Amino acid sequence: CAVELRSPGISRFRRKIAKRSIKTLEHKRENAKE
Repeated sequence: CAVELRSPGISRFRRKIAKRSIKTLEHKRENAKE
């Protein structure tokens, strides 16, 4: 069933997890020579 079309349960939990993975990816891609 629908969960109010928003429900900040897993969304508000997974959004922070993604933020941590993106910052580490940029620090290794942009900071590299090529």
